[PDB]
Amino acid sequence: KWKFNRTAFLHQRQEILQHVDVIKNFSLTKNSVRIGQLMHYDYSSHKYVFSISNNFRSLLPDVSPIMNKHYNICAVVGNSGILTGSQCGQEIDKSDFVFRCNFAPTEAFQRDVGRKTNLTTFNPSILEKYYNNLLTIQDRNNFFLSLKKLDGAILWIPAFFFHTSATVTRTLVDFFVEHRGQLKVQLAWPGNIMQHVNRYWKNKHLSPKRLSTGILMYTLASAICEEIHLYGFWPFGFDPNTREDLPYHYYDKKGTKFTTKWQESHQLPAEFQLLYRMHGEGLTKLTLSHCA
Amino acid sequence: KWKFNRTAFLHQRQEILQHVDVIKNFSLTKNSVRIGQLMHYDYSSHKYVFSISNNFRSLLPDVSPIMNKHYNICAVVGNSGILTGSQCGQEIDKSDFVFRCNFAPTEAFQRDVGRKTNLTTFNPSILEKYYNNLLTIQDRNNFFLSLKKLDGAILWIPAFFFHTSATVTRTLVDFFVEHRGQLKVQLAWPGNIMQHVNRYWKNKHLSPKRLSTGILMYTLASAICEEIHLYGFWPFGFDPNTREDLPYHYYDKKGTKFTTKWQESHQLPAEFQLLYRMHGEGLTKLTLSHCA
Ligand SMILES: *[C@@H]1O[C@H](CO)[C@@H](O[C@@H]2O[C@H](CO)[C@@H](O[C@@H]3O[C@H](CO)[C@@H](O)[C@H](O)[C@@H]3O)[C@H](O)[C@H]2NC(C)=O)[C@H](O)[C@H]1NC(C)=O
Ligand SMILES: *[C@@H]1O[C@H](CO[C@@H]2O[C@@H](C)[C@@H](O)[C@@H](O)[C@@H]2O)[C@@H](O[C@@H]2O[C@H](CO)[C@@H](O)[C@H](O)[C@H]2NC(C)=O)[C@H](O)[C@H]1NC(C)=O
Ligand SMILES: CC(=O)Nc1cccc([C@@H](OP(=O)(O)OC[C@H]2O[C@@H](n3ccc(N)nc3=O)[C@H](O)[C@@H]2O)P(=O)(O)O)c1
Ligand SMILES: CC(=O)Nc1cccc([C@@H](OP(=O)(O)OC[C@H]2O[C@@H](n3ccc(N)nc3=O)[C@H](O)[C@@H]2O)P(=O)(O)O)c1
Ligand SMILES: *[C@@H]1O[C@H](CO)[C@@H](O[C@@H]2O[C@H](CO)[C@@H](O)[C@H](O)[C@H]2NC(C)=O)[C@H](O)[C@H]1NC(C)=O
Ligand SMILES: *[C@@H]1O[C@H](CO)[C@@H](O[C@@H]2O[C@H](CO)[C@@H](O)[C@H](O)[C@H]2NC(C)=O)[C@H](O)[C@H]1NC(C)=O
Ligand SMILES: *[C@@H]1O[C@H](CO)[C@@H](O[C@@H]2O[C@H](CO)[C@@H](O)[C@H](O)[C@H]2NC(C)=O)[C@H](O)[C@H]1NC(C)=O
Ligand SMILES: *[C@@H]1O[C@H](CO)[C@@H](O[C@@H]2O[C@H](CO)[C@@H](O)[C@H](O)[C@H]2NC(C)=O)[C@H](O)[C@H]1NC(C)=O
Ligand SMILES: *[C@@H]1O[C@H](CO)[C@@H](O)[C@H](O)[C@H]1NC(C)=O
Ligand SMILES: *[C@@H]1O[C@H](CO)[C@@H](O)[C@H](O)[C@H]1NC(C)=O
Repeated sequence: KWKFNRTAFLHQRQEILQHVDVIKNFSLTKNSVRIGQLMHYDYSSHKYVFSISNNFRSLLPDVSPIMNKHYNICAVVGNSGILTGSQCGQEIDKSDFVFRCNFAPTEAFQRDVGRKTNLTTFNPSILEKYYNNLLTIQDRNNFFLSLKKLDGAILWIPAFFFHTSATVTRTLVDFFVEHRGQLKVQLAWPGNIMQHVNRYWKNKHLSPKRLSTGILMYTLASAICEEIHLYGFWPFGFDPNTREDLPYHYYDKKGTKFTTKWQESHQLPAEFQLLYRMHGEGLTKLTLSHCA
Repeated sequence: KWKFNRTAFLHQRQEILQHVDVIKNFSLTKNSVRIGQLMHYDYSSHKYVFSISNNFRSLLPDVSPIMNKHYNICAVVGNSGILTGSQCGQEIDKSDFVFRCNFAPTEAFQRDVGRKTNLTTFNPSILEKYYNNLLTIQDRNNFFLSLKKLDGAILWIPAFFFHTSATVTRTLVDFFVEHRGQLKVQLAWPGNIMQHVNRYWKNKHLSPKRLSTGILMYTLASAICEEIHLYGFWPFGFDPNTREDLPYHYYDKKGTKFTTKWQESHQLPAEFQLLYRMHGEGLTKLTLSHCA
């Protein structure tokens, strides 16, 4: 049914590149920050600051981790409940490169979402919510194991979007410095990039207070992928094909009720409408049904 | 009326020294920890750990700051509301060396508590209560100025008593590293010393889960002071003479003062009884009334 239009996608890549230097915005590098430099937060009041320490700078890459990288078929996997029972795991894992959002689980869900991960995003407040601020030996060990499972994947850590990241970023930084060289995980640390990313999408008549992680991933992916297939983008409470109730997230327990006010800060429906148009124009393949 | 018994005090000093190496226990030093060493907490479950970083080690003194120090008259100033209207400021400031507790304010209270400070203690959670975790420029500036007012005094920071210190300690460390050489404050960082300090006081029929900061100060002071005068030790909500309501702290008097189970922390009444016996034996002078 769906047919890729390579030319139109590459024109979209060029248009994104005119508004966002993706290669650079992908991560701060050692030489782009000074020790003692005060960072601000893209989505918090300007009064919030974070001072760049020696240790933080030592975790930055020397060069963009996506410089001169090229992947043919990319999967960007959002977190919609539409993936549950899709059996898309195998097809996602055939991709050259898979992006995942917010350290999403794969273990109990591989048949549907895959086990391949080449990048996953990581808001530092994950440490507070799921790893008890790395306070105990067992917390530390659980986090270490989760990192080890990523192998050489990129962990894309946006520490300068929300001021609530500030204290937990120091804990994260200390852990990584303490374990330097023990893990193959490639760290990436984007800076204040949402002002640049928002410019491309304002032109496409999309102006939320906040763009979603999913669409941020598409934006990055545009620069390094030749063809992008989207999974788990479907911000609605029902299945499009069956009409049955659907959870918001694929990892939600069965029967969990789609939450209306979960997504009041986002404009996922407007994002989705725009991706859906893009699907129709052959720019990207939006998957909304079970895979083969 | 009160008369110092030098002989009995010297016998107390010698006894304390046989159970606690005060000079060593006063502070961890650079060479007494390794980078990557896991610290445990004296008053928390053993599962809680804190990994010693490069930066933390860099804030440790090379040698115990009290090594070979000897002061004649020391004042140890607890934080009781009994100091309010005592006019003990001048008498406290005549001491050769003054110890204060938990970074207690002196500016608005000098007539009663003095302006002299040679050491003050600092639970790191002070940053969370009074300096908003150093999240803004104004918070950072306030904390800096409070530090600058200490001049070359010792800031005695027990980061390894309560696991709840862990995350704020990283904030504190980052601030001090960031501002290295800008302040004259001498940092001291005691480690796991409460097991040793408790041994002397167990023999004196005092066995709380936790000895108070005030009595810990007495213990330290015994090694470096010829004579110790106590002020602001009075763990009761009432004036000793009138029985009228008294604030728990001299600085936290007027205002909608949240009243909780602050008493359940410490066995302060038993400490106070013991200090009161000691006063009677001429070991130390416990002041419970106006100075002028
Ligand atoms: C994210 O990417 C944006 C661009 O999409 C980065 O901003 C751009 O940074 C470049 C430097 O790499 C600026 O180039 C400069 O052009 C000016 C003319 O205005 C010239 O005077 C300079 O010599 C330099 O060549 C460019 O102005 C700037 N664009 C915008 C819109 O600000 C931004 O730094 C990236 N941020 C991160 C954190 O990677
Ligand atoms: C990069 O991928 C293109 C597209 O591949 C097809 O679509 C993918 C999503 C996936 O389903 C692939 O298995 C498909 O082949 C490749 O172009 C195709 O090459 C094949 C095999 O050599 C050829 O027979 C097809 O007709 C081509 N299809 C299209 C639509 O052009 C391309 O070769 C890939 N390049 C590299 C170096 O990996
Ligand atoms: C309370 C709260 O966390 N809200 C909230 C609301 C919407 C999205 C998100 C985060 O995204 P996640 O739910 O982890 O989902 C990953 C991505 O998947 C997409 N998504 C998710 C669920 C869904 N039913 N349909 C979708 O399209 C969307 O593009 C989203 O960014 P964010 O974006 O980091 O902020 C968080
Ligand atoms: C929830 C909480 O913090 N509780 C709590 C309860 C009692 C004391 C303290 C702390 O002491 P502060 O109140 O800062 O006072 C400093 C010292 O002064 C003494 N003190 C204080 C008030 C008072 N009314 N009588 C006293 O004898 C006591 O020896 C105490 O250790 P800590 O001890 O760091 O733990 C804290
Ligand atoms: C791929 O997409 C491009 C761009 O949207 C298509 O090229 C356009 O074709 C229409 C035909 O109505 C013309 O009006 C435009 O002027 C063309 N624009 C450009 C920039 O070329 C192209 O037809 C699409 N390809 C397929 C195979 O459907
Ligand atoms: C993308 O990530 C996956 C891991 O999820 C990488 O695939 C693994 O590659 C190693 C080393 O060759 C194999 O031994 C594993 O069996 C592969 N795992 C899976 C799940 O397929 C893959 O190489 C990465 N791709 C990149 C960086 O292009
Ligand atoms: C506090 O002082 C005590 C001595 O009063 C030290 O305890 C000694 O520690 C060593 C090894 O670290 C043991 O082999 C000795 O047997 C210990 N003596 C006693 C009486 O237990 C203690 O190390 C000091 N701690 C700190 C952090 O300074
Ligand atoms: C104890 O601390 C006080 C400061 O609180 C020291 O006294 C200051 O000494 C300086 C420099 O000699 C004078 O200019 C100040 O006027 C003094 N201030 C006050 C308030 O007295 C004192 O020297 C310290 N004592 C010891 C023994 O270290
Ligand atoms: C000093 O204290 C000792 C020890 O308890 C005692 O023998 C001596 O009489 C005391 N001196 C006085 C009260 O002057
Ligand atoms: C200790 O202080 C007292 C009280 O002022 C004083 O008389 C005595 O000489 C002092 N001892 C010294 C300085 O050695």
